[PDB]
Amino acid sequence: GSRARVYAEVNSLRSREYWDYEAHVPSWGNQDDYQLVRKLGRGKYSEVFEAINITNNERVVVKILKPVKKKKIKREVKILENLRGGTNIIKLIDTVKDPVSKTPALVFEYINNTDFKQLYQILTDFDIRFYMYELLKALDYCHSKGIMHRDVKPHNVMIDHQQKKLRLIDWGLAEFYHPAQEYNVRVASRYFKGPELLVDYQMYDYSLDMWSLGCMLASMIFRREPFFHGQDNYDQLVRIAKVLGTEELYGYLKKYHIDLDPHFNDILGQHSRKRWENFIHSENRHLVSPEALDLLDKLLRYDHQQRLTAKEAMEHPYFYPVVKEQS
Ligand SMILES: Brc1c(Br)c(Br)c2[nH]nnc2c1Br
Repeated sequence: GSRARVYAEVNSLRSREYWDYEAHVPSWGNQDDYQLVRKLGRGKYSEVFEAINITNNERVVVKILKPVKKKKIKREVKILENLRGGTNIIKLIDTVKDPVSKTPALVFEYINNTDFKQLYQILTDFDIRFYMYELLKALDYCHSKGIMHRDVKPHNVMIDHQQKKLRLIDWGLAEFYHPAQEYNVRVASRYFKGPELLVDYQMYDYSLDMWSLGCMLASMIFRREPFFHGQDNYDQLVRIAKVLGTEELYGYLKKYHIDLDPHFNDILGQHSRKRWENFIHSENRHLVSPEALDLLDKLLRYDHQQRLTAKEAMEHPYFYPVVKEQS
């Protein structure tokens, strides 16, 4: 068994209504107040548009939900309402429906995002510290609210680099944490999946998000994006093990008595744990410091229990320059 080191019982200590999303009854407003102006993208579950509220000229983002079990809509809506006002969490402005078709949509505050592929190649050392600190605020907040995001990745971290605004978006995979609950491991993008997911360990917690965070930090300070670039879920764990080491993986599996899919036997090979300094070269040296590597080493660990919490990460000396500037 395993449980979170922080906020483990927080949902059990709240009213059932807080976490019992199947019982939640959203108030669905009228989508006709919104004029769609540009398609921003599309996923399995939704289509996203930039829009204008015609009643007050507010620019927003509208996510129109594709056919799904209502349970998942209720989950995302209840999570977003529980996270209301949370630091650097995308603001849900309203839950609306087409008044005729009854197709639901979520209305979010607009962020003028800088494409991450471009942004990440121009970040300074301070920029990385700043944005990572701001992202950690969002994760600490949602964890404190009993919620795992489960899809942390660059595409889900909107950054307006001109106004220095960051928002964690795309809460459709997020769940409530309950001790001892077994969760679906089919969450997160491949490159950001924690080892626990890749070895089919279902008793995971908020610390999954801290692995994904760590992957982002590595990509930023080392300028290798994504940092662990697997070709499929099996290869993803191999890519991790080539850095963190295979004997170290087996120690993790043994501690938690994790059964390893035997297809891994033919592909993991034998790999030493690598020094993080091995990733430094002239193109990234100005982004890497002893403090950055110490932090990264404490995030990208197999053992989910031993990863820093979001709060512990925010307390790390790597962020002292940001704290100073904010004070
Ligand atoms: Br919510 C949201 C917001 Br806000 C912005 Br901006 C987006 N850009 N692409 N996809 C986006 C989503 Br989903």
